[PDB]
Amino acid sequence: FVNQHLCGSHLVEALYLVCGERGFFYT
Amino acid sequence: FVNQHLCGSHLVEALYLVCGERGFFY
Amino acid sequence: FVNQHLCGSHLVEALYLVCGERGFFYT
Amino acid sequence: FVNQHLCGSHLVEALYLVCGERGFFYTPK
Amino acid sequence: FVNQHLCGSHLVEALYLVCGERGFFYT
Amino acid sequence: FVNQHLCGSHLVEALYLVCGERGFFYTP
Amino acid sequence: GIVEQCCTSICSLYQLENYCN
Amino acid sequence: GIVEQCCTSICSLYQLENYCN
Amino acid sequence: GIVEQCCTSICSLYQLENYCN
Amino acid sequence: GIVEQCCTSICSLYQLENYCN
Amino acid sequence: GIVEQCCTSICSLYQLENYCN
Amino acid sequence: GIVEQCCTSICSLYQLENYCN
Ligand SMILES: [Cl-]
Ligand SMILES: [Cl-]
Ligand SMILES: [Zn+2]
Ligand SMILES: [Zn+2]
Repeated sequence: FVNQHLCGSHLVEALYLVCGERGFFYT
Repeated sequence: FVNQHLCGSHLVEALYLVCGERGFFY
Repeated sequence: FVNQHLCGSHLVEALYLVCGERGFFYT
Repeated sequence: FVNQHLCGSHLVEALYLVCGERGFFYTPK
Repeated sequence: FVNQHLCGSHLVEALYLVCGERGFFYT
Repeated sequence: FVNQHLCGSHLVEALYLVCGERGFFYTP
Repeated sequence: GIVEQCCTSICSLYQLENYCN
Repeated sequence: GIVEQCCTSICSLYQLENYCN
Repeated sequence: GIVEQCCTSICSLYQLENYCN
Repeated sequence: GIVEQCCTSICSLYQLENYCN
Repeated sequence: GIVEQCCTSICSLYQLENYCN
Repeated sequence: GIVEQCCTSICSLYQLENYCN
């Protein structure tokens, strides 16, 4: 529901930083 | 370049919203 | 309620992208 | 450039926090 | 602990705005 | 300077994540 | 209003757009 | 207006408050 | 501390300023 | 790339959708 | 996925890094 | 400080770590 939706926005920002040049794909 | 870095952070956030269940490529 | 507050932060950011030059009120 | 575009996202966030319950005026034109 | 984590993320943003040149410690 | 302000907002968000329970320090 | 609609369920871009000026 | 004003130079908390309802 | 004070009931920017350096 | 497209000028949400999925 | 995994309990940096390329 | 070291050239995760307690 929305809790997971709001949390997912912070997760993709976290992956953006953590993953660096190698990147991630979300979903 | 930090400018590109900060742009990308915002693009990730925008694609998360726009793409929904499809997910996206960064 | 903080959970509503935090949702508001996200809704303002999403309305900013969705609404573009027409803007929006968040009250 | 997209500077103002990125800035504006932070700016609405700041207005949201600053203004509290009464909200804010945001008609960019 | 995820809710307190997400609240902290928003608190850090808020403290960065209100504290200005003073800064703050979030720990 | 606006760009420094915006970069710092991102930096403190990044420190919040990276530093975990230790937290971070931040004095302009 | 927008909190009932969008904070307890996810709103799409189109739903959010209803709230634009 | 607001983006031009506060995104060309930083707005203080007082200047941001100008935009509250 | 700040979590106790601010993560279930909203703190204004004004109550948050307590936590500045 | 997305960076030349959307970091040098503003991409619409329609333009961003190119980059889903 | 990551949302189920890392929104139901907190992921460490090392757990987040599992979802990198 | 961090803004001077990390606002022109990108700081990696490991560089950001230098600013943890
Ligand atoms: Cl949140
Ligand atoms: Cl930015
Ligand atoms: Zn959030
Ligand atoms: Zn930004």
